[PDB]
Amino acid sequence: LDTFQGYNCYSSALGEYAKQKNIDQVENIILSQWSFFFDEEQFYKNQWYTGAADGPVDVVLNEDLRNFANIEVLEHISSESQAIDEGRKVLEKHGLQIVLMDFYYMNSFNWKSLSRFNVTREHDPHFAVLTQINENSVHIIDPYYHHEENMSMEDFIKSRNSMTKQGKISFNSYEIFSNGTKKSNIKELLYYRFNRYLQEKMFGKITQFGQVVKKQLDNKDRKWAFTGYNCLNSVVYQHQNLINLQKKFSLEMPPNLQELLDNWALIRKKLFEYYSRGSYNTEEISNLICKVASSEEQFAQEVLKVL
Ligand SMILES: *C(=O)c1ccc(O)cc1
Repeated sequence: LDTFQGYNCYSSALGEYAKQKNIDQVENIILSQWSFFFDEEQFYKNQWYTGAADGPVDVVLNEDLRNFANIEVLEHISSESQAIDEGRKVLEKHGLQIVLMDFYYMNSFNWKSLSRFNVTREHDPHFAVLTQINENSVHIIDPYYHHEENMSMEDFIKSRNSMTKQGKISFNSYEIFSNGTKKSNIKELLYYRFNRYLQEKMFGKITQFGQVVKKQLDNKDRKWAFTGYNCLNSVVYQHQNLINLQKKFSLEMPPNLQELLDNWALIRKKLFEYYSRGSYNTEEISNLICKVASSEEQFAQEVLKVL
């Protein structure tokens, strides 16, 4: 499909809703995001431990949407008995419902395409955009993976009432709401993000990620490398969104933005290879991560200087 990518599952869902219904401000606020996190506790619990944002809900993006656009993303919780009639009302009023779903039931990505035939099924929260309720099925978009599908009513209800690795889903839905949308200018969105990235030392979390990778040389369980590969797609997507913003709005950027994107892509390639090819190159991967930390810090300072 030609869906809004955003930079993560949550932002893809909000942006796809905003794109379809030409809701102002949402897309530009998502596409200007500049963030990195690292959670060492999540690393050792096999949760999505790095990349743009903790999840599944990007609470930082919710704050940016409130503060810049006066846009609230309201969490709704429902029950098995009420959830579908709630959906019918939402589809009549708004045409789309953003729902939290256990990815275990979504087909979305084909790992056999990348020669990974033994991908373990995992109970992991994800987002879908519900477009249609039938008597025994629903139609959903996964905008993050540019995928749409018909799901059985049984599988849809199961997926929305699942205990996952990152919490209990109870028919959670997300409403984009405003009392009165506020306008922002593209340089204002970027200055705020790049200053916050430096003030909160987000480049430091890249270095922390690097330091933990160095310490996995004897870890027989390489799942962390696969999890890391998936988590860092959000960073590649932010780099691509900033290049796109630069072209669209004729912005002055530091000259090494595509180089940095290429650096993150190589880290992702090396983690995927480490996961599956049995190599002993934790030090090589750690070194690349610790280098990109330094380049990203200098990049953020250069954005503030030249923008
Ligand atoms: C997004 O929420 C998401 C969740 C899980 C996988 O595997 C991929 C994407």
